[PDB]
Amino acid sequence: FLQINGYAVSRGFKDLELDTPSIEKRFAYSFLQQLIRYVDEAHQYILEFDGGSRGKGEHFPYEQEIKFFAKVVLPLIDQYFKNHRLYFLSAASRPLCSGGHASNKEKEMVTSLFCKLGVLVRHRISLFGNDATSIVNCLHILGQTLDARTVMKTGLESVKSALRAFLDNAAEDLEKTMENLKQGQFTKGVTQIINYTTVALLPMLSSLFEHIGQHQFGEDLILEDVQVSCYRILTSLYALGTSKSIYVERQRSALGECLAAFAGAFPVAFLETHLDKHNIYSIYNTKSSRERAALSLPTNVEDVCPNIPSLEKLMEEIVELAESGIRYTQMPHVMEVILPMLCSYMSRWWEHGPENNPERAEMCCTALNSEHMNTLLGNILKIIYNNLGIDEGAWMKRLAVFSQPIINKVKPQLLKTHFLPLMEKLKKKAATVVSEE
Repeated sequence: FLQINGYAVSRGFKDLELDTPSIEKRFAYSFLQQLIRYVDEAHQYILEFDGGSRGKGEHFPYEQEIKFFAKVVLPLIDQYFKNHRLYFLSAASRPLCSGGHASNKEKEMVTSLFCKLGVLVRHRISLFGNDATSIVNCLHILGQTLDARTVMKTGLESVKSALRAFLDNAAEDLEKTMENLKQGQFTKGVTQIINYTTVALLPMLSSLFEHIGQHQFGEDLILEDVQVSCYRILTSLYALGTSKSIYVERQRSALGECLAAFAGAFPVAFLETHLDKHNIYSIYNTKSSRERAALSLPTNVEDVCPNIPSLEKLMEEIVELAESGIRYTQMPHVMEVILPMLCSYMSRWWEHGPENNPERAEMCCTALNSEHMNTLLGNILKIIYNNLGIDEGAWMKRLAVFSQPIINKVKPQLLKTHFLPLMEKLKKKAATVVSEE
């Protein structure tokens, strides 16, 4: 009756303002703000329990807070990130074009939480009541949801320093780990530190390297002193797989996976040092000789990494050991780590090879070709042929999934006359029961 009489009733007060310009508009941003807060309280808590752990009293007044953190903050991060993984991976390509662009502030504070969770998990697995594996999975999903390139190209200097230190601390931890295994060959705090290293430190870095690899982007992440830490990491996790020891035998597979991921993630030719002078994007080329004299850098690529041999030499010992057909239990070094090393190397640098880019002649860094991969995969298949009925295991099982990108890369038309070696090595061993590939 009011309407028909003509009086028009509406809302008492129309909108006065709108909160879209604010970056705390996103409940994700606000929740992550509160989250970083509670984790800062957790950090000062863990400093307090580290002070009291050296003290006699192991009783903690903040046990309720410890349980709250571990049972709420730790799993909620994981579930949120595995549910809205695409939201953080918004890389200006507009994924899910309807919406879901994570802000640069969102990503940078996610990276700060990333780093501070790393700092917390550093050497506290004993304090974690068997939930240390849960923190390991948590930082796995953190690394899978990482978006660090945007925040490093545009971000706050504190976030920059945090993201550097996140891998720096792992760098000196692993380094002193290698000095301690070989100095203390004889059979405690150092044992607990090595347990932390093997259980978490290698897998977290491997997850980060896999993230970098399947984004294919991070040639910007690699920066000054980042190459220094990267060569330290390379030589280190390579010497771990090169040396044989009763301690390292158990964790051989983990370090192999980790360094295989590292080879793919690292975007500068780490094995092609003979013609790396042709590269210009190599940050070791970009820093200039002034920065080489200023920083602790040996000024010569050959002295920087002398332990690792040349690519053609390594592949020719691979060829000759394949021809010899030595058993895997005899010397498992190469079959366990070196073959994934190559597989990741070629898989990453195949599109960078001059065969895919006949342009920029004599500006090509890494030299590789289809026949190179064909010979090396022939070596792999002849090795597995030699070790079919010998000692079996799962190392061939995992190197098969590592070599999957190579068999996708190689043309099936080229892998004619190789179809038969594929069905054979499998059809002939009817007496055996193990199945692979």
